[PDB]
Amino acid sequence: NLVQFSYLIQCANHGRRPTRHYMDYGCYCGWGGSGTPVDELDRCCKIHDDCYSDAEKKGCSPKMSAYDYYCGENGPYCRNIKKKCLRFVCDCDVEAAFCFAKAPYNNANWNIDTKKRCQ
Repeated sequence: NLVQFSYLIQCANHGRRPTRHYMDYGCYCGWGGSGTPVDELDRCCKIHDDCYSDAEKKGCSPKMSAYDYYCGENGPYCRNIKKKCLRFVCDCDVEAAFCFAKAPYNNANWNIDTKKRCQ
């Protein structure tokens, strides 16, 4: 689920940025599919939204999947092997968490008018 995603985000970035900062960024962060990914960070969010879609096609509800992870000192990692839907959804969230951290944050691309900018 999303509480765990927020935890995987803070682990991969190490406190430097709030999860709130990522939920209304560009055209795709916040899950509204629209236009072109404006940024590197915005492509992380499109890929993540798309990841969660394959998940739902395999029977995995991203919302209802409470998986198992461990936050190490280099960032998060998934511990599921057998419970296959929990590991798939964990991978969507872990790879997005690391993407968000390694990606540059344009403060100018946070909260853009998506009606205009994301067509």
